[PDB]
Amino acid sequence: GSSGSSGLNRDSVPDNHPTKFKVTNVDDEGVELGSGVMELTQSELVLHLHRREAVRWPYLCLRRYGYDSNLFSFESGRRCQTGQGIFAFKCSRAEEIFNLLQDLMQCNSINVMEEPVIITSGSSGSSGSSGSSGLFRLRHFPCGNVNYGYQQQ
Repeated sequence: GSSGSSGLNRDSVPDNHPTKFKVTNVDDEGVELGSGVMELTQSELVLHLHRREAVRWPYLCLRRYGYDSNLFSFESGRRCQTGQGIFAFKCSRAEEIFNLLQDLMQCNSINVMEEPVIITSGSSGSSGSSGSSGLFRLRHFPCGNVNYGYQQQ
């Protein structure tokens, strides 16, 4: 357990920005694929990339989301531009993305209460190959913390 220090800075975007967050998308081995800037509005989750158009996920289509000490991950439903999948990104500020995410989705007028955690079952095994385009979809959830979004019968 030790404190770091910034060796240099030479860019207009700060290291402590409260709404933009520097992110790097990863595979199931944690290998860095491509860089981007994550954005979190009072309307939805947003992700700015290169000349390829920006990627967006409404908070009502986030069934579950989580984080680790250097990693941010979430599950997006079958109603968004990337299709259904688990999407994961490296970030040293991942805890602030997770806290900001749950804050902006609870700012909407929604009923919510306390309930016990129930054992989640797996699947009998499934596989395939590359279909539609987008960011890397994980087969499993990589973060040890999990928190749940919108809920209805």
